[PDB]
Amino acid sequence: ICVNENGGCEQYCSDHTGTKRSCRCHEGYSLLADGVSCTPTVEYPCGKIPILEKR
Amino acid sequence: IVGGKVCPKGECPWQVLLLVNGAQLCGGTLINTIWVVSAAHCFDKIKNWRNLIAVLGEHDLSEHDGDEQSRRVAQVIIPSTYVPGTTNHDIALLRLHQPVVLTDHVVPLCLPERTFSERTLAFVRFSLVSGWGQLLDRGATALELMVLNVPRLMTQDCLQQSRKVGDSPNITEYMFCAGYSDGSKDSCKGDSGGPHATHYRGTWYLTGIVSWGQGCATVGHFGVYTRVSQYIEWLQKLMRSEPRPGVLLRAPFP
Ligand SMILES: COc1ccc(-c2ccc(C(=O)N[C@H](CO)C(C)(C)C)cc2C(=O)O)c(C(=O)Nc2cccc(C(N)=O)c2)n1
Ligand SMILES: [Ca+2]
Repeated sequence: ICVNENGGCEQYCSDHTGTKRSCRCHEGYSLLADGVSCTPTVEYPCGKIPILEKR
Repeated sequence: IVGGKVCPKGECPWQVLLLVNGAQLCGGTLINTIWVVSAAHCFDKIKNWRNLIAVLGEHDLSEHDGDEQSRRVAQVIIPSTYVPGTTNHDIALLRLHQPVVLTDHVVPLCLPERTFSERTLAFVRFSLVSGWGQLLDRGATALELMVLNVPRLMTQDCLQQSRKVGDSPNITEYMFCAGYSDGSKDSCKGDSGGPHATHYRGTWYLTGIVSWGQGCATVGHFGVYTRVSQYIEWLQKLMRSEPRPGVLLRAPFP
């Protein structure tokens, strides 16, 4: 599943036995209840630009 | 950087400036509060290991605006496979003496997982390259941080599109080509070690390190970047390890 369009994950994808897929996030982010999206848990998460985020 | 634009202040917040005895050496990329990724070749000619400084939140080299944060480089870690004076395995991992403070102007770039980088990031066409390097081949360096958008090529396509020169280095699996063959846009001397950053679903990731080229923006040639995905596991293992005495450390690769 992870091989095709990142398995629908916003960030990291882990393939499991059968038709199972688990999306994961970098540190400073948590996975939303949709099981695909990553939301920041810190003020300065990696790879986001504060002056662009704030406007 | 040749043929780019000024990176608006704070829009390249993971960009690092490396200094030796206060003089411009290379670029780097902040990947968390203590660790910087740069190019191994930047350290080939260092004797004064104690005078190596990393500057975060830098923009304009002519003025101090208070967003700059300077840190001594405690350690420079190079793969055992890197050979000084050559181009292969061109990566260095740098431990800062004290963490930088994250602010609107100092933010790390995400170091991605290997599979995500190889399966997804490697197919994102355009990425940003940045630095205070020469604005032209045999020209002056920039006072303001510069940024350039570059397309990535498959290595077969890079070799097919490139002019033969003789005694030129090979493009290995530890590198990739990016840029333009029309002599207009490229990374240049002094940009070495800086980020090749790739956007994916609202977040930026580290995919390449400015490494080398056959002159800046030379017709028939592309920029060569260290393929960071080959080093994810190597970097992660080192970041989970305790510091060792001595500034330079050679670590086994793989
Ligand atoms: C691989 O080993 C090495 C070893 C040394 C160099 C290299 C040689 C000389 C200079 C240089 O002139 N440095 C200056 C201070 O001495 C300054 C920083 C430009 C002010 C800078 C580099 C550099 O690292 O950027 C280079 C290099 O020039 N790399 C590079 C980076 C980006 C584009 C190009 C290009 N297309 O020509 C070349 N590569
Ligand atoms: Ca400044």
